[PDB]
Amino acid sequence: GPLGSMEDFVRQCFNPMIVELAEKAMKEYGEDPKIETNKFAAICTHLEVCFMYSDFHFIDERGESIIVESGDPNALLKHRFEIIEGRDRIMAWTVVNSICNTTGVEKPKFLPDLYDYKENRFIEIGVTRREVHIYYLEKANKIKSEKTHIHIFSFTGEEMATKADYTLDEESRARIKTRLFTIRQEMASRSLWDSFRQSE
Ligand SMILES: Oc1cc(-c2ccc(-c3nnn[nH]3)cc2)c(-c2ccc(F)cc2)nc1O
Ligand SMILES: [Mg+2]
Ligand SMILES: [Mn+2]
Ligand SMILES: [Mn+2]
Repeated sequence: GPLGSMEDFVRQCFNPMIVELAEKAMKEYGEDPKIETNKFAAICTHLEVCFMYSDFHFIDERGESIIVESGDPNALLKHRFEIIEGRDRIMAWTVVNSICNTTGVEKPKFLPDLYDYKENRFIEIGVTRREVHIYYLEKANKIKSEKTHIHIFSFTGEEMATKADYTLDEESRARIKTRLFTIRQEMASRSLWDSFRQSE
């Protein structure tokens, strides 16, 4: 088949909000989404996973954890997760500081991806083109001491998470894996996959 551009793929297969947040992040770190395209695509994927991870997850009127698949449910419900990823450094740390002061949880040394109000812990999400058991150790060895929960997804369906605690129901994580599988397959059809995979 003909080789497509990764730029084209990213803008077509991710929602404009994801793309825009990704572009801003790269710029913030001084990179151009039109040159570092595999990095661009990786950042978009990781962002979407972060969003899908928090999607449809609230804490109910009684203070337990529920699932609502519409936007029409009750405005008294609080989102179970805070989303840290996607914010610029200043705002990201502002949110982390607010969380840390309210709940009294310890301040992480690096920006995490999410905060879980039910479990009362920060979460580091990862998405790897390599073996999850390996990527996990890389992430695990950076955070040093740990209250931060780590959850790794791959494009082939494997997961690994701290202490075998996977946080979410099977159905939610199946959604994420399906999306990753769909991303991988579509890249393959544009002959973008093999290059993307080797670039990590
Ligand atoms: O787990 C995370 C990973 C990334 C990240 C790091 C490296 C790449 C990459 N380099 N080369 N090819 N891909 C992609 C994603 C990030 C992250 C998000 C936005 C950025 F601007 C930079 C890193 N956050 C995270 O939380
Ligand atoms: Mg970041
Ligand atoms: Mn992050
Ligand atoms: Mn992450």
